[PDB]
Amino acid sequence: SNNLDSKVGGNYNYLYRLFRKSNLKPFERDISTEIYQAGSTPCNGVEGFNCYFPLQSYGFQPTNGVGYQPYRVVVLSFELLHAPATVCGPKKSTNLVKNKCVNFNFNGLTGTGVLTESNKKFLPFQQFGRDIADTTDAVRDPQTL
Amino acid sequence: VFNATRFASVYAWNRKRISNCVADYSVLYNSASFSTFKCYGVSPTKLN
Amino acid sequence: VQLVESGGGLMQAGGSLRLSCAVSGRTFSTAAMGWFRQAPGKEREFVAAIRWSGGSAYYADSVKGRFTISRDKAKNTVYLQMNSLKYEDTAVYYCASYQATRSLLSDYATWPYDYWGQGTQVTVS
Amino acid sequence: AYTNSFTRGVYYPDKVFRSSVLHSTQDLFLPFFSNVTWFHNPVLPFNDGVYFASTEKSNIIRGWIFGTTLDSKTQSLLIVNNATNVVIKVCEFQFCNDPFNNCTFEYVSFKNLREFVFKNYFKIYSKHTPINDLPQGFSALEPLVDLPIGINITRFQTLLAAYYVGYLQPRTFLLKYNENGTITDAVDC
Ligand SMILES: *[C@@H]1O[C@H](CO)[C@@H](O[C@@H]2O[C@H](CO)[C@@H](O)[C@H](O)[C@H]2NC(C)=O)[C@H](O)[C@H]1NC(C)=O
Ligand SMILES: *[C@@H]1O[C@H](CO)[C@@H](O[C@@H]2O[C@H](CO)[C@@H](O)[C@H](O)[C@H]2NC(C)=O)[C@H](O)[C@H]1NC(C)=O
Ligand SMILES: *[C@@H]1O[C@H](CO)[C@@H](O[C@@H]2O[C@H](CO)[C@@H](O)[C@H](O)[C@H]2NC(C)=O)[C@H](O)[C@H]1NC(C)=O
Ligand SMILES: *[C@@H]1O[C@H](CO)[C@@H](O)[C@H](O)[C@H]1NC(C)=O
Ligand SMILES: *[C@@H]1O[C@H](CO)[C@@H](O)[C@H](O)[C@H]1NC(C)=O
Ligand SMILES: *[C@@H]1O[C@H](CO)[C@@H](O)[C@H](O)[C@H]1NC(C)=O
Repeated sequence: SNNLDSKVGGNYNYLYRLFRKSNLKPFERDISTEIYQAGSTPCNGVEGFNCYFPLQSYGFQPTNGVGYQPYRVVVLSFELLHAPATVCGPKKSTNLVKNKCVNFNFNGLTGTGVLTESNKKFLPFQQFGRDIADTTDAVRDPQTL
Repeated sequence: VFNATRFASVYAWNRKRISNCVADYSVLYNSASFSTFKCYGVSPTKLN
Repeated sequence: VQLVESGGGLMQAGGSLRLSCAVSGRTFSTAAMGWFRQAPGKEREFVAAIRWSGGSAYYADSVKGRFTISRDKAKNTVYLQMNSLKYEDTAVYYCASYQATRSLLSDYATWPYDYWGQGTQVTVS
Repeated sequence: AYTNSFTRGVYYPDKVFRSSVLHSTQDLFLPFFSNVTWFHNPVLPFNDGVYFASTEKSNIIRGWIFGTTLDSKTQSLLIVNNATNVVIKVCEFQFCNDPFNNCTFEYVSFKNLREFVFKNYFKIYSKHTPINDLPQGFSALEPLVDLPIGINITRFQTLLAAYYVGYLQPRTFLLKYNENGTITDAVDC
């Protein structure tokens, strides 16, 4: 994004944290501006010797080396959890077949088996069921409860 | 090195080699007698 | 940004004088403002800078202990309190704006800034 | 005031159906036979999770507030049930001292024992039971609401008859699912 995020004279709107007392945990967001105590003297929010501002601007100029040119980054994290799944691919659904050996896919849960009308008393919230072996034993049709 | 009486010209900068000793960086980075104590790609504290 | 200085004038040695400078536009909280001066026949010289957030101050050696820089956030105005004026303080004083945020405060003494005020003359008799 | 939380505060930790099985699970539960603070209004911490209970005759208690400061300047959660609907919002509210902008989420849906579990986004489990202070016995809480709000919460208060507060902890449990998938007994490991 050098054409957009760089300007003659240096674009400094984009910042990065340069000092921190410890490494960040995954997906932690720190926006604090407390003066970093590099030495033994408490800073009390006052910059100076061994008291530095934790942030610094990026120098994004159109003439900067590609290593230093601005890049826009998007990170997608996917929540493969045991809950109903609401972000799906464009893959179309099909009709359901019972009492046949079939290759089924319910919401990404894939397998091969024979699907039959069950008599299990699923609760209004319970999505699919499991057997003693922690294997999928019963499902809820995403389109039909 | 630091309390040396005379220094070299920039064009003929002196080079002193330091080896086989314990480098006490605290005396330096905690002292207030230096205006510039700049370090690149390393932090003084980490040096210990 | 537009920078407008005021407060210059004639003062006797030993007196005190306050210059003012109003900042408008992209008033970055994580930026800094600096005051510099240029004496006749001499180069422009950095005096002092203050960060907008927190108000930590940095002074040139030539002015340390005599001058004070302050800023009023609500009014978007920065002030330089020039105490114990000396002949060597004679210069055109400019207030300049930085849009670059630096972790090391001392860098604002030497950083090339983005925008400069017009200057106000102080002459010490 | 304190009472014994005999065997209460068990909720289905996951959405899986299980029948006639003992399943071991780690999650935030109410430690068995712990002290629950008893009130018959004040502001209470939200350490890691909360077990709330109410014995009611006229449905005085109505809602909950959650957050860090419980005034504006921060995202705080507000929950209110009024007789016919329920309201949930995460606006930066200006709350009153004794209660009873930038809304980034909004959802709308003694003899009475009402048990709730609030944990961290936001999960709410609950269970209503008839009863004959805190009843001895065992009953499981089915999930009611799942709010994907991501509000940082460290304190809460109630908006209105007595209620009780317990605090969840990361304890391993063994749960007994009967034929019908109902949790009927549990063991605190
Ligand atoms: C969530 O909010 C709470 C409360 O605002 C934050 O707790 C603060 O933590 C720091 C560091 O331990 C303390 O100095 C403060 O005193 C705490 N706040 C209060 C009001 O006591 C907590 O940091 C926040 N967490 C996240 C992830 O945002
Ligand atoms: C409970 O309170 C809510 C909010 O104060 C009420 O819900 C409103 O109902 C009207 C009826 O048409 C709607 O126009 C609004 O959009 C609703 N707002 C919200 C935030 O829900 C509800 O009427 C109240 N129920 C009572 C008093 O029985
Ligand atoms: C699991 O559920 C079934 C029905 O959903 C329960 O069996 C019923 O129990 C009620 C309780 O009085 C009776 O009125 C019905 O006649 C029963 N129906 C049948 C078909 O037996 C069953 O008892 C439940 N499980 C347990 C362990 O009680
Ligand atoms: C879509 O799914 C819902 C599930 O509740 C169902 O009621 C509805 O009939 C479905 N419609 C179509 C066109 O599949
Ligand atoms: C609960 O509180 C009472 C009174 O403070 C105390 O005697 C009892 O031991 C406590 N029970 C615990 C901490 O399990
Ligand atoms: C609400 O959003 C606006 C837009 O950024 C912001 O100015 C304001 O600070 C927010 N409200 C609060 C209470 O922070």
